[PDB]
Amino acid sequence: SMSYSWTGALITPCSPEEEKLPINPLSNSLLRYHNKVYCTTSKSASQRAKKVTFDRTQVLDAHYDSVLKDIKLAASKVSARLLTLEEACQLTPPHSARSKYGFGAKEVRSLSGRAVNHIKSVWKDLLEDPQTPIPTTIMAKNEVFCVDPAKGGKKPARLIVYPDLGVRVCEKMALYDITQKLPQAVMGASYGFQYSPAQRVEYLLKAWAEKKDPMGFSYDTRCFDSTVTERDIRTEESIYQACSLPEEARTAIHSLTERLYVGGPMFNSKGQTCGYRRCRASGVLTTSMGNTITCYVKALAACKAAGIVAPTMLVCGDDLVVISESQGTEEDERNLRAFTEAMTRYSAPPGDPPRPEYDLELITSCSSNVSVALGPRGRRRYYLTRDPTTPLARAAWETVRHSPINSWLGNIIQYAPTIWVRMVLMTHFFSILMVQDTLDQNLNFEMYGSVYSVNPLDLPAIIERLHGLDAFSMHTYSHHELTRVASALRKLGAPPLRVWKSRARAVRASLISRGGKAAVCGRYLFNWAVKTKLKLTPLPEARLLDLSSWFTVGAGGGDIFHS
Repeated sequence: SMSYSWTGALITPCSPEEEKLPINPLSNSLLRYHNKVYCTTSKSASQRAKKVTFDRTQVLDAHYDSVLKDIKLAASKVSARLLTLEEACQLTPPHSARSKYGFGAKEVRSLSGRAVNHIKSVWKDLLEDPQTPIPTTIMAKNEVFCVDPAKGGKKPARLIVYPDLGVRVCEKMALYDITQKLPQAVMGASYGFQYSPAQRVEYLLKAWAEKKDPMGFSYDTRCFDSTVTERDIRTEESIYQACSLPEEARTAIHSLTERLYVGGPMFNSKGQTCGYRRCRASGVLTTSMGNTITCYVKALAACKAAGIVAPTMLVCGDDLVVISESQGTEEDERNLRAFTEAMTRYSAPPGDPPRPEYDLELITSCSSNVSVALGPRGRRRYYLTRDPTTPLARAAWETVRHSPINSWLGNIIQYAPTIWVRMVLMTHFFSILMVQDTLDQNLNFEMYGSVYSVNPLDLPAIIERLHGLDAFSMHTYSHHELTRVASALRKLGAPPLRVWKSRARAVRASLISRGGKAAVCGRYLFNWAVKTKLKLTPLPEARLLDLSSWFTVGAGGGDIFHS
């Protein structure tokens, strides 16, 4: 089966698109080489369309069958409930794409009569019709990157396929509670989205330590969503149905599976029939949970097929890391090849072939890696980081083009103890907020593929809660980390770290002169910048702050909102 068919109608924008970073003193302060920073647009949609369109064949075996059986058994211990309409509405992000039926996110969150009455109608149609395909819109994503000639110019736009707002709210009623319980039940600690960055680091360290002679790899499936088959998706439903659920939930879930998840017609922004999908929809509630579960099933089965010795896995959607016992250099190369062939048979062929790695810092999971620095008192402290190129390119763009969802606040929160967040992103954005005079204002941002709302003035307590007090005191970063950062700065025409330190000293002073929470931000976030450091004490506010489920509730990604 072909992942997609196409009518030939173009994929069209619903708004004007800019592809090139605008020259502006605010963004230029961050980096100068603006011609290297681009935004994907609908102009490249066809290019992506060709990539994601291909035939899928799937040959299963005893290893797959056996894993599936264990997983269904594990799922049967789950009891899940329907969400009320009001609950589902409140999880709708303030700027979710509006319904075609005369209402939008604002009306959904405020429970307007038009919105509510429509959603009830959609829910009833789900309950009474399990057959008629639900229409979806296909859009080219606008995301910002830095160019990389060494790997061939510019990425074409990613495609997003999603149904009407009314259907999306119904998805939450049927399946949200499941997203909060199911992944953990069937895969346990391997489910990555439940972890904060610190917890992810801890897990990776544990896995590494549990091997006598550790060897890790990450596995990159070539366009995962497209490799997911109709069978895969119906298998996911049978896993959902293995849970203890009310009858009404069972009905709606089956309808959504047959009418939406397994496939359906795609329309462009102009309403023209664009094509037909027979794979994973990239823009539904179950995209992330489904990918996570289906990836785990195929990966674990492939491990058994290949004879991977004592595998420990970390799965986040299509993102997959396997840590196991090395069997020797050539043996590992052999075993990884066999793993790949099994994954390929299961309909998950690789993009780039996996490589055995014997250094944990070199293992990339969700574009991130574990690194090490020194805390106060001189002890080694492990933390999550990544190449800052893309965060920086996006931070520049977002400085001059204001988006309702900003990437930079997410990066500051996730990567708080990193040297690039601390010296560059923090310095830059606190400056910008003072210039704009909007320090004390809540902002929406994406993180773990879902939406959150945070006041920048609350960052110290948030960072302490998530990362500990040492996030403000770390120094002596690894040579691998230091070189990568410096290279990224040079590549972008950004000031070197020493310049940022001077700039941070001034930002800090301005913050302090404002008193209140702002002075706290100044004293805590920028202690690294002064000659005579303050002695930092734990913030009582951090303790009164409950983020222990902050990442789990994100459900791995999507049209989901939390404060």
